Amino acid sequence: QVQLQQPGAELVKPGASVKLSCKASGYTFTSDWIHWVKQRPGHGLEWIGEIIPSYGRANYNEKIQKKATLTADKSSSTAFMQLSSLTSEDSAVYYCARERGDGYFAVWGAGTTVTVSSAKTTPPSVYPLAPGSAAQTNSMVTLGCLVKGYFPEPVTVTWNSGSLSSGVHTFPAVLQSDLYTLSSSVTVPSSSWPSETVTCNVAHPASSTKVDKKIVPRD
Amino acid sequence: ALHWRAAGAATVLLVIVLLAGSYLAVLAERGAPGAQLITYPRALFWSVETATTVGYGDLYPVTLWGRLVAVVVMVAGITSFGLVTAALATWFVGREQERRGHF
Amino acid sequence: ALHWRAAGAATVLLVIVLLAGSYLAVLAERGAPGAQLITYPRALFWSVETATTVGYGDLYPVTLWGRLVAVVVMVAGITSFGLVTAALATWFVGREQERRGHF
Amino acid sequence: DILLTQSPAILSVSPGERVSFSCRASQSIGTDIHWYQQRTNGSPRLLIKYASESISGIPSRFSGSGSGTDFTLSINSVESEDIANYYCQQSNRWPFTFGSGTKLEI
Amino acid sequence: DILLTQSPAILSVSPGERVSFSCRASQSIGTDIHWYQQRTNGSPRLLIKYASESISGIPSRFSGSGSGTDFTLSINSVESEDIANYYCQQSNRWPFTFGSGTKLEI
Ligand SMILES: CCCC[N+](CCCC)(CCCC)CCCC
Ligand SMILES: CCCCCCCCCO
Ligand SMILES: CCCCCCCCCO
Ligand SMILES: [K+]
Ligand SMILES: [K+]
Ligand SMILES: [K+]
Ligand SMILES: [K+]
Ligand SMILES: [K+]
Repeated sequence: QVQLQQPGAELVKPGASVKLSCKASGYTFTSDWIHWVKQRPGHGLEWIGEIIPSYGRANYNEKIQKKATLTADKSSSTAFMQLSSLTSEDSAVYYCARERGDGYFAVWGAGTTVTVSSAKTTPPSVYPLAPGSAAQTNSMVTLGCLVKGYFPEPVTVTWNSGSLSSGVHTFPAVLQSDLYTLSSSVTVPSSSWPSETVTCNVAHPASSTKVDKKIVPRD
Repeated sequence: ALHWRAAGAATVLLVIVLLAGSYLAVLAERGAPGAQLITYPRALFWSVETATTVGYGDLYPVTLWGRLVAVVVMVAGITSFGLVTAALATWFVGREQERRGHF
Repeated sequence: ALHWRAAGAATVLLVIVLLAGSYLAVLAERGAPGAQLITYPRALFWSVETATTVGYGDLYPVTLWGRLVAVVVMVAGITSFGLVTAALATWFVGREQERRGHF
Repeated sequence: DILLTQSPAILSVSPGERVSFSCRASQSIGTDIHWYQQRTNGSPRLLIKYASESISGIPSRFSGSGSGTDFTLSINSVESEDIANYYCQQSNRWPFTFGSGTKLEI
Repeated sequence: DILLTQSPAILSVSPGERVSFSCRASQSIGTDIHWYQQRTNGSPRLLIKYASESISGIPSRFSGSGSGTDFTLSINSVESEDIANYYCQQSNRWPFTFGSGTKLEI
């Protein structure tokens, strides 16, 4: 029951534009304000603008350059932000937030990762990472999952569809030749493998793809 | 009863003005740097202390349309109080000429 | 006399509202950082300048219940003034139709 | 507008120790400050609204205080799940602004 | 009275780059600040009235912001005709005062 639903990611050519969305479930009062917050990687929160869907009026941040245009559709309960004439400086994560008109942001969206580059969309390549057949196992055996050659960010990785939540490290991606490379690790008991099945779920929203990979011990 | 029609309608009008005025004040004040009348709960109290002409100064509009809304809230509260006071006076007068023997 | 009953009761009601309002304001404002309506002597003067709709702005509530108490003090002082004014008008009218020869 | 300065940038603390972040405004904003939590690759989460009042679902571990130009978010006995980025936001004047942020490390 | 401090005195910027002048008042003046442009051997020209609102005839290149004691005039993509002296003026209190001025060089 995500109150504010946003697309995963968006790829925009330099100089082009994109229309971000924020579908709103839950209670929708006539006093609701939809705010949009920009956040760069490794940076803080920046307020872009607000809009009241019941009236259609929008305000913006005067201290920065007007790259956004806020609209709304009351029939579908979805606010829109039009980012036009994008450069590399506009590549960030854009959240949408609902304010009940009392000052604070009660609920946030998942955020949309907007990437502005001339490179093309490439689906990820998932490779199993099983330990060597001559490696020793303690009471815990660490398994991995290799995700390389994708563009652009991000990618989501789960182990056994989330049931293996504890003991998971997903390392930040590395950019090389307009391509990203990511690795993820999972720590399961040595008795839980290869007895129980372990699978990494890699989803690339920018290419609308999602694949799994069973970690089978090396022959 | 004409005096109870005018007083009864004015009070209903006042309630509509107080609620809409609180809503329209926030809508008109946001977008103006420095404005403090930008949240509905305290804007609801601002409309009351405006219609009753108390006007502490803790909250006030700074924009044109915020001030136009304030004027409407001022006039609504004042005229409603003038009609109710008038309606009470005629009610007491008519009640006073009764009890004696005048109908 | 109905008009003297309503004016006499409203003034009594106003005195109760002024004293209780001064007490309830301090009780509702303490616990809110920044509040200045937190001592009974000056809260007693605040209720008077609120009921009379003077509202200097030297003293005002910042909480919800402090503002709700303020609303009650506003309405009590305004309606009491509206009833007394109405009662005076009917008193003068009845006094004026007397002295001539109308009873 | 109103600039919100957060200190320190990074805050080191031992487990089980009461910690305190600081948020300070360019001018007096009464108690119209709000605190948010943002973990790694996550979305901001409201912890404290209007300086001291709590939020349902947020542990009693978190508490806020202050008024005017000095606000503080405290954590009694910091544990591992408290490791995130903490932001403060004012709603006293238009426009709403955010603090620079404070990272918590254990 | 109210003194308006303009910084910097001279502002160097590359063509096509967003630039920003700063005007600051001795005390809070809300948004009652106004910006003027004066080219070589020319008369002052109103660009921005009341901090952020625009003026007909002036390009959308120019924009203003700020409130209280900190005001800013910005220029998206500076071109050659922007080379002039920029002044700010307050109308919040009597008397009206001007800023010291900022020269723009490309
Ligand atoms: C002698 C001025 C009295 C102030 N009044 C009456 C307050 C009674 C407590 C405020 C109107 C409150 C509806 C009338 C002002 C008329 C302009
Ligand atoms: C009646 C409320 C209308 C408010 C519109 C404000 C528009 C300000 C634009 O600068
Ligand atoms: C009528 C007076 C009641 C005051 C109660 C204030 C409680 C505030 C709790 O935060
Ligand atoms: K008055
Ligand atoms: K007053
Ligand atoms: K006042
Ligand atoms: K004052
Ligand atoms: K004052």
